[PDB]
Amino acid sequence: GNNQGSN
Amino acid sequence: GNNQGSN
Amino acid sequence: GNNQGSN
Amino acid sequence: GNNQGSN
Amino acid sequence: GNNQGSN
Amino acid sequence: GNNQGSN
Amino acid sequence: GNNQGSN
Amino acid sequence: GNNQGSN
Amino acid sequence: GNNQGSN
Amino acid sequence: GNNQGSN
Repeated sequence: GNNQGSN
Repeated sequence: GNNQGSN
Repeated sequence: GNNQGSN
Repeated sequence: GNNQGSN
Repeated sequence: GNNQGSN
Repeated sequence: GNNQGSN
Repeated sequence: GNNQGSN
Repeated sequence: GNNQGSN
Repeated sequence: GNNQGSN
Repeated sequence: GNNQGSN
C-alpha cells in the first residue's frame, strides 16, 4: 500500500 | 489540513 | 480540509 | 483500491 | 491500495 | 497539518 | 505539522 | 508499504 | 514539526 | 516499508 498527503 | 489513509 | 481513505 | 481527495 | 490527499 | 498512513 | 506512518 | 507526508 | 515512522 | 515526512 501507499499513503501520501500534503498540507 | 488532515490526510489519513490505510491499506 | 480533510481527506480520508481506506483500502 | 484507490482513494484520492483534494481541498 | 493507494490513498492520496491534499489540503 | 497532519498526515497519517498505515500499510 | 505532524507526519506519522507505519508499515 | 509506503507512507509520505508533507506540511 | 514531528515525524514518526515504524516498519 | 518506507516512512517519509517533512514539516
